[PDB]
Amino acid sequence: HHHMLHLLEQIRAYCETCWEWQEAHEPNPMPAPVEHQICPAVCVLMKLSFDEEHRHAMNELGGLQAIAELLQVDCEMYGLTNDHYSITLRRYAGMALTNLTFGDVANKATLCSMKGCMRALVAQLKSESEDLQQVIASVLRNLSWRADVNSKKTLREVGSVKALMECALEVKKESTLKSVLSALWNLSAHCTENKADICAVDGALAFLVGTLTYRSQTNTLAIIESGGGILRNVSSLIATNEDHRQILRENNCLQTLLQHLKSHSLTIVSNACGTLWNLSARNPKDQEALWDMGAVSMLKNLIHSKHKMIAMGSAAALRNLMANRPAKYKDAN
Amino acid sequence: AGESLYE
Repeated sequence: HHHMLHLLEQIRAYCETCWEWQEAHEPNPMPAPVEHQICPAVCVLMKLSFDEEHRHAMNELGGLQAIAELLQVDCEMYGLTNDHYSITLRRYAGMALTNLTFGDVANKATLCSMKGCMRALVAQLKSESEDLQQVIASVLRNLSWRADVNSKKTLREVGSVKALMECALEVKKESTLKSVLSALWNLSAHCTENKADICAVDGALAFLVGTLTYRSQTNTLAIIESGGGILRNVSSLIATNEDHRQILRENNCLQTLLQHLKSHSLTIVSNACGTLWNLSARNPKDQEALWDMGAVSMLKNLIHSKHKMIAMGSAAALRNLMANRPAKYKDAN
Repeated sequence: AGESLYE
């Protein structure tokens, strides 16, 4: 913990020189992190941060604040027209911020209060380094989990929703998509504005429907779970917009949500019930489509679930269908 | 989705 003390000192000193140089310009050469051996200092701290005891130690020294200050000043100074040394420093800083925000109420609140830093994080979602995108999305995921009211407000105001959703459309790797969709699933639960901002991004809804049938090479359900959780969270709005329901229908959303009802993942089943609850309301064509696919018996099979949202959503969707039995069914016509 | 350590 002397070692940690020393590395944090190096970081704070470097930040202080950067802030002097910035403040020289208000009413010496520009500091370069390579000239202060910053990348190895944050690398070490990043490695230490995986251990719970080392994290407690870091927190007594304000490690989160100092590493956030570093990230923020480097982004301000060099933006996205930076070099590899700088991309590297931001990655290892971002990993550390992920580890330090995990489960940590104070650390989340502090970081979300740093508005400059929050803006810097969101800007990195467009980094040439997709791995850096993954790292930044991991931070945002943590910050969006159990966010207090000020932190929710900040996450929204810095444009994290639209940025993440745009990000998702361009990523090539599963790991990046997992972190991006997890952050978006958390964000989608905060407020209706966030739900609207997802639905507004051109191509998002189709993309999200696409994730419901993702073929993970790593024998996991993480992508289906997060993509379906976003969808279930935005379905209340989708239900109001015929254009949006149409996008869903013509990417085979409905037959997929019915197949989800049989999952071993309670998360997948719950997400599907919640989305069906909303999409089964009002629209006779979607009601009839669902009747024709045997939704009624499928939903009846879940109404006794121990899982409160599964039981609630299945029964609600079922009442929607049962109240609107299509004319062709009424023994005919 | 929940929170987590860097992966």
